[PDB]
Amino acid sequence: STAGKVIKCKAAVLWEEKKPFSIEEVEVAPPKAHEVRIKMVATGICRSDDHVVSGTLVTPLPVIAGHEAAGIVESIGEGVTTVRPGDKVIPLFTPQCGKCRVCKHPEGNFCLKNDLSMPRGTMQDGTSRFTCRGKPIHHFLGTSTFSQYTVVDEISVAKIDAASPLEKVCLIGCGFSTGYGSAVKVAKVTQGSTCAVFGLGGVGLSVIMGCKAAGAARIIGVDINKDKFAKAKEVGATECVNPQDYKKPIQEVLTEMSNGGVDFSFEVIGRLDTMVTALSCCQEAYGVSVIVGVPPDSQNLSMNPMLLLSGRTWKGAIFGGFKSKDSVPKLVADFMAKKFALDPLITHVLPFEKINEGFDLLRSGESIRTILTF
Amino acid sequence: STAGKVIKCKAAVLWEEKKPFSIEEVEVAPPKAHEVRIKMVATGICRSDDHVVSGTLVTPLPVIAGHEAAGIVESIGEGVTTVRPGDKVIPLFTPQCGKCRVCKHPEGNFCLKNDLSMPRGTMQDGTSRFTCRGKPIHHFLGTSTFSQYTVVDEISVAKIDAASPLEKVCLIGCGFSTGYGSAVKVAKVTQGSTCAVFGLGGVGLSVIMGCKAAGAARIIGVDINKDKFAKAKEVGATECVNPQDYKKPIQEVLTEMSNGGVDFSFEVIGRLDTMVTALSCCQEAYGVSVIVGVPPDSQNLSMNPMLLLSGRTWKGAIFGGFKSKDSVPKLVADFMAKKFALDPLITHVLPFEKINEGFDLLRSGESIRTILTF
Ligand SMILES: NC(=O)c1ccc[n+]([C@@H]2O[C@H](COP(=O)([O-])OP(=O)([O-])OC[C@H]3O[C@@H](n4cnc5c(N)[nH+]cnc54)[C@H](O)[C@@H]3O)[C@@H](O)[C@H]2O)c1
Ligand SMILES: NC(=O)c1ccc[n+]([C@@H]2O[C@H](COP(=O)([O-])OP(=O)([O-])OC[C@H]3O[C@@H](n4cnc5c(N)[nH+]cnc54)[C@H](O)[C@@H]3O)[C@@H](O)[C@H]2O)c1
Ligand SMILES: [Zn+2]
Ligand SMILES: [Zn+2]
Ligand SMILES: [Zn+2]
Ligand SMILES: [Zn+2]
Repeated sequence: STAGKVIKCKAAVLWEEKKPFSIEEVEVAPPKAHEVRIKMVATGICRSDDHVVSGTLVTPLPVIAGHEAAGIVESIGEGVTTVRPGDKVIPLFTPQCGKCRVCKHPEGNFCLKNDLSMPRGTMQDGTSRFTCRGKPIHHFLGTSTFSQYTVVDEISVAKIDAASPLEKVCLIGCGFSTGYGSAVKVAKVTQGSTCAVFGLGGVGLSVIMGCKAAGAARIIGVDINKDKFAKAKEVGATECVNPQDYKKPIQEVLTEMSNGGVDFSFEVIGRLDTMVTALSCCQEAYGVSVIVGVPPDSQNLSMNPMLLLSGRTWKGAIFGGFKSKDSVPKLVADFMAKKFALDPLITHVLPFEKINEGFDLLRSGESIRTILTF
Repeated sequence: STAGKVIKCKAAVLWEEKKPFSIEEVEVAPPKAHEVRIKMVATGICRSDDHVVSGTLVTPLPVIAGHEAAGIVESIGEGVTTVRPGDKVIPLFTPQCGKCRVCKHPEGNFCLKNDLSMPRGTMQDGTSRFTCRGKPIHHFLGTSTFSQYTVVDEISVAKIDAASPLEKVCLIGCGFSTGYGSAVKVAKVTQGSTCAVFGLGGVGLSVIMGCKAAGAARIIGVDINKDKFAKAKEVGATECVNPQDYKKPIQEVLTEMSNGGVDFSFEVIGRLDTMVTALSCCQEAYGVSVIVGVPPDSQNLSMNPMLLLSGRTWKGAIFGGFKSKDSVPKLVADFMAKKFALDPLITHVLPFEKINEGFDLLRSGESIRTILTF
């Protein structure tokens, strides 16, 4: 009943940095060629969405944020072949165009069509599908999931199992896949190894899940909020340390605890200092450190390259290294077969209209993931 | 006969930084338990030896430098099982104790018994075998090859083929193995890939040799000294670029030349700026950059961690990642079997007494490797 028509619906519009979202009516244009309009069902609150608010992650404003979500296709534009109306879908904040040199590379996943490296806040065609108060509103990472309806490019959506529980599998759209893949795919954690995970939010807990799935013998969680430790141990941490408890820098503490450095470390916070600490704490000759946290816009870290010359490997990744469109449906299928759990990440459920309370819960340190229901 | 006796011989002593080597008589003590005294036959001039002179690489002075060499065992201390008097040997500036967690790790080679991290300038037992004018003289990297005789710990020497030409295979003691391994073992260059090699000295040429051996389709040499380009092309570079010739930064040039970034880059100079440029020029999603150049003492680089978050891998290595004592004899056997060439690295052959002339050739940009012959 809405195909080819503008939809008026509620969205969470961010007009200004460091302000609450405004829940108000927007106009969502119908999909153009190779575009898909989605009725959203559930969306998670990822710290990266908060980074938009705080100006940590710069993207044009005003904007409809949200990138961790699931919904049901309302309509498809001309030439769409990979989804149909009524399909369950997860928007892909990292696209998979299938054509660029990264998509063709066996390891690569950061498709050249992404809107993360130099955000423009548009559809692929450089325009917006959103109007609010007669004003155009930017997209975010091609997804804009904080809206009852969004429009995405076909390369930014994956069809998932029709029997999927959308209020759970929305986490496959960012935090779970990112953390789990950072361990299993990017780091390639080995059986019997020692891991250190800096930051025990939804993404860091997913890193722990992946380290445990990979057979790590020791998984040391690191957080300045000791309230995070109990859940980290539930999902596989063997021990947790709070840097604030120690006189010495935590890289020295972790090096001593691991009898000369860890096999794999993960920065899952977004601070320059913890990126360098996490590198330093991995064993100097054969250690691997993976950056997962989003750094503050345009800021450089300082480090001694002798940390690398001795043999360390330093890498980072978006979305756990997963080729998004190939991987998301498989991750959903694995979830349905109980190959991993998502409930440990979900601490709070709210209606979409309580989005600002959901961000309050994240900022206070209380929540891991709040799932918003439309 | 010399066994069990002090040897008086000629060595090149560096009494203080930024001075010529002093060629004079030293006393070399006999080897203690698990030590080996070696009559030197040939030693190369590596830029790392010059770093000791320039204060780029800090190690205790006064010192007998030299780490790239080959010679013949004169005598063995009690308990030595791996070499005998008369054997051809290469000193190992990276030891292989076989017992530490690094030596037992499949991918580690920076043995914890090394004297590079935190240089003491002694034997393993914390003492020196060298005196000169009644003063103790430090060792360098457990090797000290700028001497007619040296004493090394057993874990710092490898036996090699008795028919080895020592005036060539001394390069397996540092520059060839470092560069070649950095390509084939550390980076794991792939067939059909595009490589960029920053610095076309003896080590960078050995990186090119490894990239060509691994089947790279394109190998871009980068040097500010265009006199280095002809030999780079002879050993496999498909093209060479001088950053001084361009208005743009060379990372932008190399990204354009490679249609979006190279597969593998190598820093083979020792400058913070070229370490960051080399990382930046590899493809942002799947590129790999290897640091080979020794950085200036205690200086930190500045970089944006978004370079890693998109998917790049950044690593470094000592001695090409080779486990030294296992690898050196095999590299010499491979050379004897014509699997690689060393003559392209050798531009000058001088008597040992002309060490300062050999360093002046390196500093002027006029040599690759000078081999000093005893
Ligand atoms: N690379 C990707 O594709 C990707 C995906 C998803 C999230 N992210 C980023 O990953 C980071 C974590 O996201 P999240 O799990 O949703 O966030 P979160 O829930 O805010 O978790 C971060 C955790 O870090 C802890 N912390 C803060 N400061 C320190 C410190 N100094 N030392 C140790 N712990 C500290 C903090 O207490 C919290 O539990 C954020 O920067 C996100 O933007 C990146
Ligand atoms: N990691 C290891 O185990 C290891 C082993 C051997 C050597 N090294 C280091 O590797 C580096 C190279 O050694 P080498 O080949 O003997 O030295 P080298 O022969 O002096 O070669 C260095 C090359 O870099 C070139 N160069 C200088 N500045 C620039 C610049 N700004 N941009 C481009 N090219 C430039 C220079 O012209 C020369 O051809 C040195 O820092 C050594 O200390 C490290
Ligand atoms: Zn693509
Ligand atoms: Zn996210
Ligand atoms: Zn060892
Ligand atoms: Zn060297």
